Amino acid sequence: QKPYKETYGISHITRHDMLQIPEQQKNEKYQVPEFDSSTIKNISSAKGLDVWDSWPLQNADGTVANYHGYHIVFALAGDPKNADDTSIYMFYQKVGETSIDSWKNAGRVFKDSDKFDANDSILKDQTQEWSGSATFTSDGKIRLFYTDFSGKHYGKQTLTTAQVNVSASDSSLNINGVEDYKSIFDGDGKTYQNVQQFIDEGNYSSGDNHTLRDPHYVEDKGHKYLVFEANTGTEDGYQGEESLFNKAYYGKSTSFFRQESQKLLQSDKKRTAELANGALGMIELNDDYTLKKVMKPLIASNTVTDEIARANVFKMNGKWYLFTDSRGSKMTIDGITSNDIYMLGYVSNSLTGPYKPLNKTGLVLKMDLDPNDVTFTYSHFAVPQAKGNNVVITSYMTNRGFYADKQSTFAPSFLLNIKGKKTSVVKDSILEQGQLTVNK
Repeated sequence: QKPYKETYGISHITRHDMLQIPEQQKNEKYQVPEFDSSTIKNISSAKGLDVWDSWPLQNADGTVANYHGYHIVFALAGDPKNADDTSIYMFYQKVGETSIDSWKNAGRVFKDSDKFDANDSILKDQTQEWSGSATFTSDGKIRLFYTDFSGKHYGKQTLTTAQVNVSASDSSLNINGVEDYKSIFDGDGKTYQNVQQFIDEGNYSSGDNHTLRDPHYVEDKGHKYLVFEANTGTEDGYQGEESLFNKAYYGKSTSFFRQESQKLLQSDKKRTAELANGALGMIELNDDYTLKKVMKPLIASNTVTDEIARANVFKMNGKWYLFTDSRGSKMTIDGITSNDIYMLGYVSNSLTGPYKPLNKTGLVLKMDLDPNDVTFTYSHFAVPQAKGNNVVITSYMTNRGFYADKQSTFAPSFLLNIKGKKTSVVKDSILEQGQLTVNK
């Protein structure tokens, strides 16, 4: 194949930038701080469940919502013995509280019968509930977005919404049920890969990794959007052999492209690279949360990786910040190892871009602890704050199903300082397990 250059009008996580990270990540400014294992507790209200990917009920701008005097956190949870047992639970605390012990368990958001009652063809085939976001509407409603995963249809993932009906009293929150429970998006083939395209490759035995998940709600000028993990489609730079010859995915220069592409083509990562077409996608929603417009991706990770997760975007002090998590074990970059796990980050003057890398390369957080380490954290997420130069990094701690006595739990939160196009972890800024705000 002849070399070409095509950006598809979107931004790109380039090979050149990623290659800088292994030396850069030695700087403590970009490192998840070490945590103290003897302070770490299980979520007492979750009663022997693993509790992993979690997200706060947020206002439209991403700040933490106050629901009738409570903060609310949605989280994936299930039986540590069963890797395919995943549903969304709703935890809550009185505003002002900070201890992990303050988190009460309202139980599952959904009943098993809800997917059938929804009169929704895709939803009735769901087997697991995976990650997303939740916004607190202007009329006082809890509006959930999440990923409908279908195990029996080759891992189809569908962006899905529901309103969660919750009664509030002085002592408790109670889930009464849901409504407006519906599929919104399952890809379109041209902009974002769909499940049929995954099946076309031979599904799981192909080595391809199909994603359409982790929907994150955000507004700008009263328009409603989801930004989500996806993969590219046929018209915005698809996976394939020809993709490795696109200079846009390399960056730097033609000299770098020639050197790096010939190495990649000669390596045991050629096939992985060819399949790698991760994207942070975007759609606009209507005022009833249905699909208005499929929009071009904010960024893609062709050749680098097929998996950029926990999409997140918000405005802070006049700039827009875009984040995603990614595992070193699924990347194709010399010097990035299987221990390495990142939060990457990008900045724009506008919500819809273009986005350039934070800290020159995209690196914001690095976490490289052994999977066996009790203090291992994952699914890092920046929670914006009402004011100031800090956001709060939440994550889950402890790998699923690893220890009988220590379940996946809320990690100790910490602070990340953001100014202009640079970030740094705030020295000794470790907060309580699962703490969402600086203010108390």
